[PDB]
Amino acid sequence: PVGQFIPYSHHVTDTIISTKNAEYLSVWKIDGRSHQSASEADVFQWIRELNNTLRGISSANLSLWTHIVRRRVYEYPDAEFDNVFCRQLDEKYRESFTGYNLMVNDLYLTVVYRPVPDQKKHRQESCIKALEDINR
Amino acid sequence: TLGQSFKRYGAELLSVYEKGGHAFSAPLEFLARLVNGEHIPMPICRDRFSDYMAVNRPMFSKWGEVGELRSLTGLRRFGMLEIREYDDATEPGQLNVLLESDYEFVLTHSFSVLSRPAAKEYLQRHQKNLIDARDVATDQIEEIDEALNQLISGHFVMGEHHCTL
Repeated sequence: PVGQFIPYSHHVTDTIISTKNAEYLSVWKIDGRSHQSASEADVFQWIRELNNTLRGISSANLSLWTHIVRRRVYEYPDAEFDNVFCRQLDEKYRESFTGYNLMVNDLYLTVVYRPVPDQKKHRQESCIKALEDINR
Repeated sequence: TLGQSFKRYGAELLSVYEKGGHAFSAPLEFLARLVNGEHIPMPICRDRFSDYMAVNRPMFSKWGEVGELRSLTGLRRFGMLEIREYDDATEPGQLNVLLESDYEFVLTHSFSVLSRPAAKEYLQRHQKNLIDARDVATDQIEEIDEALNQLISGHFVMGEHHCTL
């Protein structure tokens, strides 16, 4: 079902979460490049370099997922500076809060192993070593 | 014994203020807030008070969703949560998060003692069931037998806790 299919039950290790059907998951938080301030030929070169890095990924029922989130980050502490002068300048800059794009984007990628007891354990160890090489 | 232990707790035994004025019953007033949250004192009768304590009326029409409350002060709504999968750690700031707590909650922890034959049976069942941990990095296979050793000493006596909120 759309809440019971039963996709997260950790039974492997630190880096890997399991499912019911021995599908295996790991997550990478990804900060990105300064391509708003980089040469686009160099950006294209990094895309090719990352693509040649992707050529090391086999087709052994491996998949990658890329979740890119844009969220409000209102959790920034908006507090007093426990004085008078820097708190005054804090308020005089705090007048500049009227909007001005207070959301931030992040980037993340899931590595997923799919397979096609001792079979599960050895498949898990294969995911472990190959994923450690992937992460390195 | 509890009055000895709670001497620094400011505690007070209830049901002593029964028979005030016209035969009031002190502790059932507490059960009133268990019944319906009202402060309604229920003096003694010629009847067992389970037959009449539901003055304001709870209702369980919703099947697991938010149920209802009929009262003379208005109509109210209520919902519940249970607790399971208890982490066996005991931090000092365990439920002191409810300082503001805009929920009007009632929190019920419940405990029954174990018969020491039944405590031995429970500890043996824990030793057979939970010793098969598969490379847990939090050291859970230590507390099971140490719990048996400390129920032998009597320090870590276990019992049937359940919680509701």
